[PDB]
Amino acid sequence: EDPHLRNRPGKGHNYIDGMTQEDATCKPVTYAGACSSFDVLLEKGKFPLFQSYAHHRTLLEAVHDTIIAKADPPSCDLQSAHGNPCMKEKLVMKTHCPNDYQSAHYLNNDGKMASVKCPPKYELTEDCNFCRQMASLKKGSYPLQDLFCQSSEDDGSKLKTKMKGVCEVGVQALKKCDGQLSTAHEVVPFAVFKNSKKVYLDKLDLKTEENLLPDSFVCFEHKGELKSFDISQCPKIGGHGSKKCTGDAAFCSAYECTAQYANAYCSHANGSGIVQIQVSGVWKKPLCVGYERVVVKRELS
Amino acid sequence: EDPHLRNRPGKGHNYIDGMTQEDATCKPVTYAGACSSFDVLLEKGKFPLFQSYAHHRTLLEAVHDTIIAKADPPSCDLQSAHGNPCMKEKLVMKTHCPNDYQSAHYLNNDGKMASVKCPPKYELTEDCNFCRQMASLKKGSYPLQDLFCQSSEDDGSKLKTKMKGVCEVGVQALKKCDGQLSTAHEVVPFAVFKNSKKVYLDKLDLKTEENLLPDSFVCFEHKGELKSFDISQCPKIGGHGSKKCTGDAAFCSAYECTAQYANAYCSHANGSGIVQIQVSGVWKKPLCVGYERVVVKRELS
Amino acid sequence: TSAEFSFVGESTTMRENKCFEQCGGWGCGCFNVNPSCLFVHTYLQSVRKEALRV
Amino acid sequence: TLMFDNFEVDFVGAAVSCDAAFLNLTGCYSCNAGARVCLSITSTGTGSLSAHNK
Repeated sequence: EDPHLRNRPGKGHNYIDGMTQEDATCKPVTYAGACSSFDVLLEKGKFPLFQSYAHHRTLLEAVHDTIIAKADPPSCDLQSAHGNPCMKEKLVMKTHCPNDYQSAHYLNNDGKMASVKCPPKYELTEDCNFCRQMASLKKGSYPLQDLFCQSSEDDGSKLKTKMKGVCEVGVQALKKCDGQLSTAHEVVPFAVFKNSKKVYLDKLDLKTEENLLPDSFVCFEHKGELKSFDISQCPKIGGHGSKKCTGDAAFCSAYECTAQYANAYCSHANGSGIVQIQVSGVWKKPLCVGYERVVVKRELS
Repeated sequence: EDPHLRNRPGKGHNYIDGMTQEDATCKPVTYAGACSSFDVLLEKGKFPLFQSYAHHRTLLEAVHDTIIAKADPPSCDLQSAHGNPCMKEKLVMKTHCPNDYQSAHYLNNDGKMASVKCPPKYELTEDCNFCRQMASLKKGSYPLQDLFCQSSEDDGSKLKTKMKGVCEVGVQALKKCDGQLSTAHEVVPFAVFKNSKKVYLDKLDLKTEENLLPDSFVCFEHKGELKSFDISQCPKIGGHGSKKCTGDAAFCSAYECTAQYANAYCSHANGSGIVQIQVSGVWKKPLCVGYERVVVKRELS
Repeated sequence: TSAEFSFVGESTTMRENKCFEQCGGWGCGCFNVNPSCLFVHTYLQSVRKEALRV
Repeated sequence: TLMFDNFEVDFVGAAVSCDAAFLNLTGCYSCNAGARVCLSITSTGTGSLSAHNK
């Protein structure tokens, strides 16, 4: 759904090494293609946060943009033999997988990129813990978390998870707890700064701020329904491009408005720009903020 | 009462440089006149002001009656993006463009008459800014604004748009607005006098003065589809000569009715005469008050 | 429930939705000069670990 | 109560010389209406006359 939100900021790479069977429809992101690792991100009633923040980076896109590094191993195999470090966090993460997909990507405790990999041709179960024997087969990765990536260089390695009356959430170990504690799956937000662990959150306070970046706008033409147009070919203030392009004040503040000498009419893109997080009152710039349902152990009596 | 709104008093010509296909079925405009530039004027749910002022002239009829001058060039092109004197005023507007149309005429700022033209067989777009590729194409144009025409020769060129509280409304830029403001896409009433500019107004105070004028009495050819006939050839009061003509009650009370000697039956116009307006607190006789959806910039700081 | 914070209303807790009106323009982080709005999803949470029965 | 709803005014002229005269002095003293004065101003340009006592 929503064909107007198919333009991805930056490079727009929704693939990874190993499962490059749909790279022709995801590099670049076309309109007639069937990107399996992006169609479920626009479905209504599942990930509302990604719908509110459409024009933003993801996990694999952040990896291909030199933002989030790869783990070791970056794609752990599902054929485990009483080991595999990428299973202790997957088993405690209660997710829903509608089969079809064979791989799934999520965020690890260190803050890199830890994903699973299934040998062809297997399909995930209702959770995604193992690929059983094999409609058709979606050669992609099912997003298990509703996080979004962004370009920022804000330092924040001296901050950890600080909650109130919480024992051990997820796979981390905050404070000591030896009395009565519960064991259930709850939705707890998280945020990772520049070179830091998977720091959880308690009271998320976002702040949408628009910018004049070229990826924060669209390019819709009229000459030739409406057809998309490449926004990177617009004129730059101070130089000269291939083609032209006009618009309003927001689009004209970054590109040269030629009015009658243009070939399209770009507008503003809804749901773009960098966001800020409120950490102890001081507004900070995170890198990946999302939601996940893992094991939460609260303090009781 | 008396559905005689199809007859066009006076000349009644709907022709323009470019639409040479409807030339044979455009001058004059009778009851059996076929043309897309006039059929859409009498349609329901589109042009309410023209339905309220049915016994009045249009734009092309005012041009052929030596009332509204023509621009240079009067018909522009929207194919090549090399630049033309028409996009500067078209980009600030926002009018709907129906399907299967190539031309779109409107009222310019200089008080003349400017229009565009699509090269065959390329039609227009949904907004009317550019032109795209191609049911059956029409042989006329489409009025972008909701204006009318009348017989008036009142002078009023030394005027200026006196609208306080707003910044750059319409096309006339009174003063800049770089601080706090709020723009939208509303409608603003305006009136163009003889050899003047598009002077916008705040409120509309129209008043139709009914009087025994030849332009307020329709007439058709009488015989044993009806055809229009010149009403100015009828005699005056207390006379029975020249071209005979009869009518009902208003035409018989104003002029004469020769019954069998008459060759054309006349009638009364359902609301017609001299239309006034309250501009600058002074009663003036305009040419054609219309509406348009342009950029309206208000003042807040 | 707002479409942005629809996942918060899934829990069976006390919550409400109160809209607000704010200014626009580039003075507070907006692309359009029209006055913007505000979407607030306020939900209640317990404080004291003990309750009273009156 | 006088209210100005964003009105634009200009003054092209300036301040030039001019002769004044006396007409009539009516009214009252030590009251709300005061005393009305009549002055005959004869100038050649558009401006304003300023007068004061001692």
